[PDB]
Amino acid sequence: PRAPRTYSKTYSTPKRPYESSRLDAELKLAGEFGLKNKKEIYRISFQLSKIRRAARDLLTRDEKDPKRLFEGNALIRRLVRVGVLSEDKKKLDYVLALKVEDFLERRLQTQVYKLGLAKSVHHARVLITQRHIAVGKQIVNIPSFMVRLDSEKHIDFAPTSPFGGARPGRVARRNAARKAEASG
Amino acid sequence: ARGPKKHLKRLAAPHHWLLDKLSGCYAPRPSAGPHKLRESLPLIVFLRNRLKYALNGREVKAILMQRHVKVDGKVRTDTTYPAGFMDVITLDATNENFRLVYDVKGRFAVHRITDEEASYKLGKVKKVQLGKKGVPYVVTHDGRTIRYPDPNIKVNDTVKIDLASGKITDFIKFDAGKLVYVTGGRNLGRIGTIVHKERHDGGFDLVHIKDSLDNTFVTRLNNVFVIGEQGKPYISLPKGKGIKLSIAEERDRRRAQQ
Amino acid sequence: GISRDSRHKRSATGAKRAQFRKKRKFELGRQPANTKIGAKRIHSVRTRGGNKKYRALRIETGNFSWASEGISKKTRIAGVVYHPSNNELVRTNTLTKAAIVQIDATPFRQWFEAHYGQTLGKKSKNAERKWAARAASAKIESSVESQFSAGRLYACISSRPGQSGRCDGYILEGEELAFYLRRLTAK
RNA sequence: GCCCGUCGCUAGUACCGAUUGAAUGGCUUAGUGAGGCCUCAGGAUCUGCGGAGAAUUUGGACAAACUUGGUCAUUUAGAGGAACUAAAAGUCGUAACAAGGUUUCCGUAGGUGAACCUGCGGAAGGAUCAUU
RNA sequence: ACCCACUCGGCACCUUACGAGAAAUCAAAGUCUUUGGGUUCUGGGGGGAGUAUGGUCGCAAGGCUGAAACUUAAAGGAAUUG
RNA sequence: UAUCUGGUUGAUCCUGCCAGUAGUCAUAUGCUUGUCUCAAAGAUUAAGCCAUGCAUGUCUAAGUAUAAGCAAUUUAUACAGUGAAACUGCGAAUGGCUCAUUAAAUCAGUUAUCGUUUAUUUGAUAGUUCCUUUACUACAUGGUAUAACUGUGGUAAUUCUAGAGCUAAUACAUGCUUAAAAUUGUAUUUAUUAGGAUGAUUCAUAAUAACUUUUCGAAUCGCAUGGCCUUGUGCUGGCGAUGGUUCAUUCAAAUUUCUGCCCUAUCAACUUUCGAUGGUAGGAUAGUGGCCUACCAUGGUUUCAACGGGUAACGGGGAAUAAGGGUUCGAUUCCGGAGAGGGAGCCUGAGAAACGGCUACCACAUCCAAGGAAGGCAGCAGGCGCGCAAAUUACCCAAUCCUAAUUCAGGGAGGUAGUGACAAUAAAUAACGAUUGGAAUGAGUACAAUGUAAAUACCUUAACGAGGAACAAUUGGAGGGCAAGUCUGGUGCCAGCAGCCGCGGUAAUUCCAGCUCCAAUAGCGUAUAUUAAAGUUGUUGCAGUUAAAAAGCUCGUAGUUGAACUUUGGGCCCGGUUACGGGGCCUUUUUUACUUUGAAAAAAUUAGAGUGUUCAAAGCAGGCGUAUUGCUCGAAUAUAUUAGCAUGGAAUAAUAGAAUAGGACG
RNA sequence: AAUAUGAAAA
RNA sequence: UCUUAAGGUAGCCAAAUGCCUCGUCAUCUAAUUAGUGACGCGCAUGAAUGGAUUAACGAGAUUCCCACUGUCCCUAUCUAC
Repeated sequence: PRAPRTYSKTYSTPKRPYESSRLDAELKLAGEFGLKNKKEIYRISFQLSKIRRAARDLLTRDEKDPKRLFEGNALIRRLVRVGVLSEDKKKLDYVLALKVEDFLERRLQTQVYKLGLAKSVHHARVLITQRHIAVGKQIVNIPSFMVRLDSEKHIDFAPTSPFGGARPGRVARRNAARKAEASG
Repeated sequence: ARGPKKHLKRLAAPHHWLLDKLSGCYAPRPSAGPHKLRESLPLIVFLRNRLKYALNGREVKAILMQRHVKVDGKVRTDTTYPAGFMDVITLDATNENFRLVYDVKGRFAVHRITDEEASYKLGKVKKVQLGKKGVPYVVTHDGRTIRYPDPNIKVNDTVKIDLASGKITDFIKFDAGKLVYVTGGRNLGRIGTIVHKERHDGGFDLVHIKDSLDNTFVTRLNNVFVIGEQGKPYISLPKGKGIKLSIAEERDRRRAQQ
Repeated sequence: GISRDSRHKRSATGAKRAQFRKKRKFELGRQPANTKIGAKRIHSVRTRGGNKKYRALRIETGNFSWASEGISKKTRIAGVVYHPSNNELVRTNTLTKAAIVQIDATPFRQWFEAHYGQTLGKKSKNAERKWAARAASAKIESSVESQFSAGRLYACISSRPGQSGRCDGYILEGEELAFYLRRLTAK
């Protein structure tokens, strides 16, 4: 038959599931970033742990080692392109120094909120998932859309979205029709 | 398995064919021909996926049947003809002309040539015998047999064969200095010059090959193909001229030509 | 069918091998031809690859070569007299390889007389000159000297009648002829 | 305080157990031995001194399969017998833990409703590190 | 035969504890998470059980090898205070 | 991301296990269930049984067509186009499924064929076909059938077919046109002779004497019909297809070298009657070979674990989980095996021990009009049975390929759809305002288009489609590990809960309910197995006085281990890197183990590079244009242990040397 | 010199 | 508690010894008062008035099985005297 379709898990649930400090910290993160489930923080922490394992295995290698240079520059380049890392902290040890807050802050939810198109982070997620926010010039409804370093400048309302200057949605149309019928 | 196998699956296909792993169960199994099932490029993969001329196998078959396509000097109509290493494929209706050749990554390149060079091809003479009636003959890597060769032509040399008629235009010997094409092994596609051979008894022979940038490597003699003089190839080589720079160097070149 | 595989024979360490696969055609054997003498009867057996093998039986005559002379003549077969493998083949007159056989002597005798102009036991000018050039060729050894008087020649069968269909052979001579004669007369 | 064993009830597990016990599978001696194949023949019929050739048929090799024994492996019934385990409050004693009221334990042998008792030798894990 | 000193080899002993150990205690039970001088045997919670069985030795008593089903959350070791 | 925690006690320190915790492309099951992508799926027990219907057929210009077929000789009087039926040639030996049998067997890496067969493809290759040696030959070219058909029929019945009359071949059985150049083809076999390549050959090839029941060396087909005249149905002449011997090539096949496999001594000796190890010879093979046979010697394996037994054992690539070591699993998408209910035999064919091919027996099982006949779903669906355990008797050749005479036909191979909480990706169940309101949206419909073979869904989108009793999120839990109730009602060691410790006997933070709260959340729990934790399997890295454990003691073979010593130190330079490492010289100058480097080690998988599939799982796509021109980056990179191959070194550890000197030189 | 036993949970 | 000199111990059994008895259970068979293995409050087993077991042996007694057959179903024929 057909060659198997490879797949992988994007998170890893933690051992000792029941640490009070861990629960409080993750609920703090969820409350102040609008995350729907602990699965989102688990995925973010798993990506962080994977890139940190890669960074540690990279730092273990001797300096100017060809593999070390290639993989390190690739990793920091993708980190700065995503925007989780910053240009000034271009060294490799800052990858280790990274925290989950950077990845949670480079999300489309919080970036929409920072840009100011939303009243709250939850309002931002609602707007994102109702196909109202559009990166570049295309509608996207991914709250976890990792915005590139050249996309926050072009984050704005969708051309099709009623808040983006298009036809004023459905509820507004219904109420306008009702008002016109009453006034007729 | 109580007979010959007449099927090939995508995973079992050679990697340099570059078939995707998810479009279809099977791979185009090459029919019998001048070259082995591996290290050979079928015309269906040379048209549908290499040149993108036809979108489906049926359209590849239509192209083949209307006789636009001829490998070497003869027209080919089978859907999966095993065009090998130095085979010249014409496509006269579009006036292009390619010669198959390995890029430095280790895959069949799409290197185009002119007709003034397509009028010939080279072949690494793989065996020399005396056929019937005492007549000597040579057989090259594409099964092609030429009778009455020059007595100086021995195994591991290269013979230039005119596509109009099988005849020895000239030959290139196997000795130190000759530019060679590494066709086989980890150095698939690499090009360099020979400094010396090893010539072990019984075991596989070894040759030490250094290139223009003085990157010495070693390869079995069964995977080399001498193609011309010292820095004077008898054929036109694809882009890169058979030099493999490191991964970092490739990335730098890509970003500089971005 | 007779199986040629070693999967049925006991292992070198006495281990009874287990039945792995059913018998296969590419390892099949066939019964011996057991070629007798008289009234040639060769049956054609098809063999793998579409080839043909001549399973001979009851062969009449064979081509026998006198290696010292270099010539070979068709000759009728008197019969086997000694077989290195089995005496049953000798007893039942079976034609197989390396069989020591008696054959007719007249063709070789006539060839010798017409090529060297001599005789065993007991005319043109070109013929006399040819015999003078080939002089001292009647020095043929005493074995065959008395052989031709006996009228039958001892020859070793060098073909495989069960394979090629022919019973070609070569005349015993010298040391090997003496050895085989000694084996015959060992009593 | 703790605790031991016999006995009494209930339940479960396994073992021995007459039954020349019973099944399933593997290998195999021996007997019978289909079948196609090779071969010695037989030559209906058809065809131009010949050729092809069906039924049948001689021997040989391959050898299914059946039967009787042999062996190995995996399960499994069985009257009855003797154990073990478990389960809040059953009977008989008090054997051990204190010098447990005869110090205990080990081996061995005998005795006995039951723990256990006694003989011989050994140990202190003894109740003595000690009599110039 | 003594005395004194020294030495080799023994049964040991006294004091410490560098060190070890859970502790009782240990010149070995030390040179062990700073983990490797050589090697033999043995154990994997308590039972069931050194039982059944199959071997094997024994005149016998029994010895050597020696399970499994099943059952249980303790069994045990050393010290403390009562 | 090299971590633990609750439980023996009045309390302590240990051994020690129980229990908790987390993962599982690991299964089942319970409850609950909106969306997108992706997708496993009758393996476990029964390789158990199977109703039914499909899965292998196939033609061009180019084998045979007077179908009493179609359409026409507007090209033609032998035919001319198409074309059912049928002969002919190929294929049906591929694919698909399953994992029963298999423990040096398969299989993996690595070797060999100087040890052989090989349809097809590719490339070469038959003056000797007058050779039986110039009409065997008719060579402007040969012979007979026989299919297809009409008619007569038998049988209840089958993909049964008999008798009669027709007729072709690239079907069968024959047979020339080859002059003649030299010195008589090729094919088979025998014996003799010479002998460009390999590390090496009796190799390749060539020359002799022949043998052969005799192979092959074109009586085939479609197009184009052209040049020469001494103009004749004359002589020459193109493009092909098909066929053909030998050699090579390719697709392969069969054997083959070394190394490597789980548990078992409550399997220690096994093989060897009648094959066991080996030799000689012959048959047999496609070929080597005790593969088989005859004669002969008595050998071969084994405590470095043979032989035997079990395997809930197809092997591997790989999967889960892991600081390092490792443990467990691998029926299953790829490779190689083996099977078609068991077992054997065999035809055809290059290729089969073939089962969607036959033959027989066994076991099943079907229709009979009671004489007969026909089968193997471990293919596709599907049914029964077995079970804890696994989907529709659907559509299509549109992709990927495959086959055939072959662009066109066929393909339950394959794809699409249906079932599908196996698993993975993303992510709705609500946001804002003022102290009750507007604004948005997707679920769910649906004109339309895209999508597709046609469709369903997805992407888009007219219109419809939120205000709660709505469009309502569950699964487990609240004494501790393990955060979360010292709240209420009911029960009263009963019901019951409880992974463990334990709770409950009229004041239950523990049972059944309510409220509240908590963890995870379209998922959660339960059971089993396995991994980490486990330094409780301990090579790294356990313990043995008392916790379990040092055999009663000693001897001793196998095994493991085993005192030191043999070349050092020193000068002079060269060339690398920023002293650090190499090299050369002078100073009197036999086998291994090991170890560096390299070749070689299928993909898929793993790590990883690039790339906004709307992100992500994924995938290997894509990107940039003046977009009517078009151009262009890619699809890397590393492993790979053991085993084998070459190679640098001579420390470490074995191994022999010259002691009744037959010892070196010379 | 005789002295045996004291239920189940907490 | 009565009583004896002691109160059948080890063992074994419906045994050739068990009246009731064709004891009860199992196995053997279609069916078994038979056979065998068990159970033993044994009228009335039992220790050199020897107990139990026992390889081999037996013109001893008994049960079953295979082979075998005119023992029988069911009789018939032949020969000698």
